[PDB]
Amino acid sequence: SPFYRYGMSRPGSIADKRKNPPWSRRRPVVVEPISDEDWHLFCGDMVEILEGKDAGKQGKVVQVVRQRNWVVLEGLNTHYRYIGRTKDHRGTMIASEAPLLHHQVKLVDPVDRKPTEIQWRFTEAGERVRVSTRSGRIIPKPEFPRADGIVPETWTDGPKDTSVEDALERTYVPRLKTLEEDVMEAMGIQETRRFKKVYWY
Amino acid sequence: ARNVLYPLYQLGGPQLRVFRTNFFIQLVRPGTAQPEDTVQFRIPMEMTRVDLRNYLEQIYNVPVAAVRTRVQHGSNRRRDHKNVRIKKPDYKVAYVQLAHGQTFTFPDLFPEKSDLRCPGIPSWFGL
Amino acid sequence: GLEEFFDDPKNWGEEKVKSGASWTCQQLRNKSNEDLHKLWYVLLKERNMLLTLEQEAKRQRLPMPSPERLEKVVDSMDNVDKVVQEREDALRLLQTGQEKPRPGAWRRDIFGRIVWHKFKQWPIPWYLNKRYNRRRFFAMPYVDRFIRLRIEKHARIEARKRSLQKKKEKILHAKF
Amino acid sequence: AFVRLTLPPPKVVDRWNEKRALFGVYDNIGILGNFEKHPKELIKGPVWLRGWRGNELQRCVRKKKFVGNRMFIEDLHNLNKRISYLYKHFNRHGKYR
Amino acid sequence: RARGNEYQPSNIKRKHKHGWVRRLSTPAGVQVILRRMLKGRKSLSH
Amino acid sequence: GADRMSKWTSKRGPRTFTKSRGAKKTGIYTSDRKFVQIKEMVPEFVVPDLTGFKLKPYVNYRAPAGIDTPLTAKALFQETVAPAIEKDFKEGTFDANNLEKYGFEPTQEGKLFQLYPKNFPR
RNA sequence: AACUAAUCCUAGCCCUAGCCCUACACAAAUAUAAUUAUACUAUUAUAUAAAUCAAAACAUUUAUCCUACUAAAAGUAUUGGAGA
RNA sequence: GAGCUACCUAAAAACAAUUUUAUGAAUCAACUCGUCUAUGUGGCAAAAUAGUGAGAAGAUUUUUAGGUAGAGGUGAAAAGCCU
RNA sequence: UCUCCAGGCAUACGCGUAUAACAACUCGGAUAACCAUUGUUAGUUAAUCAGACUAUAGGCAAUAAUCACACUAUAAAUCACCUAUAACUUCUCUGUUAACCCAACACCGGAAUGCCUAAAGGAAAGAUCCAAAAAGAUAAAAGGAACUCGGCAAACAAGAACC
Ligand SMILES: [Mg+2]
Ligand SMILES: [Mg+2]
Ligand SMILES: [Mg+2]
Ligand SMILES: [Mg+2]
Ligand SMILES: [Mg+2]
Ligand SMILES: [Mg+2]
Ligand SMILES: [Mg+2]
Ligand SMILES: [Mg+2]
Ligand SMILES: [Mg+2]
Ligand SMILES: [Mg+2]
Ligand SMILES: [Mg+2]
Ligand SMILES: [Mg+2]
Ligand SMILES: [Mg+2]
Ligand SMILES: [Mg+2]
Ligand SMILES: [Mg+2]
Ligand SMILES: [Mg+2]
Ligand SMILES: [Mg+2]
Ligand SMILES: [Mg+2]
Ligand SMILES: [Mg+2]
Ligand SMILES: [Mg+2]
Ligand SMILES: [Mg+2]
Ligand SMILES: [Mg+2]
Ligand SMILES: [Mg+2]
Ligand SMILES: [Mg+2]
Ligand SMILES: [Mg+2]
Ligand SMILES: [Mg+2]
Ligand SMILES: [Mg+2]
Ligand SMILES: [Mg+2]
Repeated sequence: SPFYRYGMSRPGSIADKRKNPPWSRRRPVVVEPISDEDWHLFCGDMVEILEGKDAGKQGKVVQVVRQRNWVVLEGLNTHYRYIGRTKDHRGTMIASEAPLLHHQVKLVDPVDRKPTEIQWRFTEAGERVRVSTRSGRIIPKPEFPRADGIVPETWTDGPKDTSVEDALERTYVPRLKTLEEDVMEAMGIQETRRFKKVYWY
Repeated sequence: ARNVLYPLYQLGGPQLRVFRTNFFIQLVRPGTAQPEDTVQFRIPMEMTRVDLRNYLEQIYNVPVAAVRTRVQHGSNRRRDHKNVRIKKPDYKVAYVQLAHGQTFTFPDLFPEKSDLRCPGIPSWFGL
Repeated sequence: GLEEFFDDPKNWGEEKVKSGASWTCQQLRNKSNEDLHKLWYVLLKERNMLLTLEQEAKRQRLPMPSPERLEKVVDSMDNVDKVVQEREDALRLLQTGQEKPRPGAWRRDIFGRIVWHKFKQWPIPWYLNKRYNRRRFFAMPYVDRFIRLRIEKHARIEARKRSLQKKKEKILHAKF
Repeated sequence: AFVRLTLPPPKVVDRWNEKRALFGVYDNIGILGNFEKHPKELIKGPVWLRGWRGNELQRCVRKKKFVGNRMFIEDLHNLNKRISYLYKHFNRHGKYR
Repeated sequence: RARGNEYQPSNIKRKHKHGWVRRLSTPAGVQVILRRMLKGRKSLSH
Repeated sequence: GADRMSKWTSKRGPRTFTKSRGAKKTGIYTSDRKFVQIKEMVPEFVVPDLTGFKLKPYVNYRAPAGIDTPLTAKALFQETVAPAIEKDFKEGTFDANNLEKYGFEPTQEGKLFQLYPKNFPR
């Protein structure tokens, strides 16, 4: 829908259903377009806050909402709200982050922490690598835990999960036969009757 | 199989065989009270009672004695915020009676298993 | 037996059930036709059990445990279907060169539009079939006016769309 | 009557943008250019009213002559109906005879 | 007598008088369908 | 006062109006008003034996997925037919007339499973 | 000392310029009481547009409607109950 | 646009009891119609209700499907009827 | 449990979830209770009841119905059986709920057929008071059309004659 507004809460969640009802017709939010190639901030990076209440500090990127050009920093751009409030109990005060726009932060050079601008470039294999304009160096892609919470290395197969070796076994022998033809041959079914002529039109 | 063409049959033709099946069914708890042998199913609208017999006997190795079916009309009375009717889909219900005196009953899924005297003044103060 | 329509009795009542990843297309391609034929039914029985549990949860008004399991199975079955289709598609091209399994043609209907017509199977040739002959694949001259009106109506919609895009760019450039 | 309860956002106008700075240039193309081009040829607009002016009835008839054969059915039906209405007003009605 | 009840419903009559096959039977009826398609009607016929 | 927008089904109308819900026919009606089922018209499920099968619905998260390469007519031809022709051509025992030797089929008539027009379902 | 109310800016739209088009949208279903997997029973626009209206009525007649390059020759030659 | 109404075509249906006879006869229900009076008048109802009245084996009444269309159709002629 | 009222049950046509349980108490019922309202879950099972249901070519018909006998009458009146050809064992599909339809409405209206007439189905009064005027019913001394345009209406009458 044209009137959908992207927000902090995940799309499809209970809160998102409440904020975006089918009958909501609020004004659009104007967003500068950034090409998929040009985007250079990814979760797990370290950035520097150029301006704001928390200007000068550095933090880790924990979320990125591409639609709004948003980047969320852990423990920064913070306000206070009670969580778990009920009819009787107050709740427990916590610190809540607020999103920052992409132009409000800069990437930090890993070797010596300092703001640096970067340019995309191709390596020998051609795979794109971020390169710092000043003191040219490659900023490696950070590693981030999976959203679903699965850890592949620690994962242990259950009763209904195929083993890795079994999954990669190759049994296909290319041949000019349909799946139907092969199954009948293997299973031993024998049929000799043939369809009469049919007119297609 | 559904949403597919069947070869036209004429005198002396082969047997019709479907190697991969497109029909998916679900077992439901009876709303009313039914005999011990009977079981209920929800099946696609294109399935026949003959198909259900072969489906259970061959895929699931279950002996079947009889089958009956009905079509249930889905409601078209509720309206959306623009006052347009919402349609609940029509579906098909099947009743299957087991053979050889066998009995079945639906399993039990989801088995489970401040100080009144000083009012309004924060206790934090030690003075 | 009927016990296969339900999960392992131990799991009943549990809040979560661990599951792996769904089959990707590339992994399936390595497997043979006979293996895929068997793999279909293994997935099928898992699908029926998951559909059964989903309906029962609604009846009891409780959340379905680990609902993401259903989506994985449905994705896996779709990938199996296309992989088999890819093999058939290539084989048909080599032996016949046709790009579609079902015969058809391009024809004009009585309203003046051009539509693809899919053929049906018949026991007799077309010129002897009186029910088929009543169907008309031509347009008479009173339809020409409506053909022009459709073309012009489509032209208005396109002009408004391009005009709107240009105006939106003006706002963006001003803002940034 | 009801009035705004707040001031509208300010309007800022740049008086030295390219369009404003160079307005009028080449309006003397003929007299200073040996009369190879007439200033009317510098005008941009609809094909049927470049370097020409008329009343509404004249404008309607002139539009039909230039692009009448390239028009949509419904637009042409409305143009023809406007002409006949204007014809009867300008030739049969009014204070002065 | 009291008026206001002239509609005595009958499905066989309704489909024969205003139905799809009836509209296509004559060129005038075919043009009825074309007008409703150009307007964009969701219901072309009974 | 009739509803023009809802679907026309057999639950509606008088007794004499009936139509199907999309199930395929399995037999024929004769005169004398008797239904006669045909056995070959009833679909038969071909179910394989699943004893000793190693594959299961789900896969491990540690299994590497592969780069996607959809199969094409060129790829199938090279893997299956190209090697045999190459060897025969070197020996010189190749001619256009005997392409059937390598698996070519001139026409689909006579085959139980015809590739065009398709005469079998999924 | 406030209820009922009121304040708002962008969703889109309008007129031109430019340009022919090649958009003809998974599976399945539909001309049968459309959207019902197979035989019954054949299938096919239109002879000249009229009237309102102007002529202060009305009867011959009445620009556009009923399109063929702009500017001029020119509201000129011609036609008309020689009158609109 | 003939699902109301006017007339027609095809296939169907209903008519108790009593007296006469042997019937467009009689008394009077069902059913069809609508004489007279009061109430009602934004009414229960854009023509009704309460009583009282006419016919009731026939030119009777009723159901289902089909036909005739406005320069026209239909009419036991009221210039009636055709949503 | 008591007091009183007296068209009910099925089928056809039509309608299209109004059906049943739970939960809500906003909107709907012209008010409450309770739901006919809102949300969620459920439901109607057929080779016999009902619908649809494609072998071919020839040959041939004097004699109604009504208890059909008697009996007449007039309006003159519901495929079978034979001759040849061909086939040579079968059950799938669809309808099935309800306090319901046409009348702007939970409208004192209109609505076909079979069985039956209370064994089926129902409730005229929210509470109180006992004025005028208005509407409907019943009773009335003596007189009996003197009323009125007119015996209109009513009556313990419901009859006769003439133009
Ligand atoms: Mg109406
Ligand atoms: Mg005049
Ligand atoms: Mg009629
Ligand atoms: Mg009628
Ligand atoms: Mg009688
Ligand atoms: Mg009358
Ligand atoms: Mg009399
Ligand atoms: Mg009488
Ligand atoms: Mg009589
Ligand atoms: Mg007269
Ligand atoms: Mg008169
Ligand atoms: Mg009218
Ligand atoms: Mg209820
Ligand atoms: Mg309740
Ligand atoms: Mg309800
Ligand atoms: Mg049934
Ligand atoms: Mg039967
Ligand atoms: Mg037939
Ligand atoms: Mg019933
Ligand atoms: Mg009314
Ligand atoms: Mg009322
Ligand atoms: Mg009772
Ligand atoms: Mg009282
Ligand atoms: Mg009295
Ligand atoms: Mg007295
Ligand atoms: Mg007197
Ligand atoms: Mg007097
Ligand atoms: Mg009287």
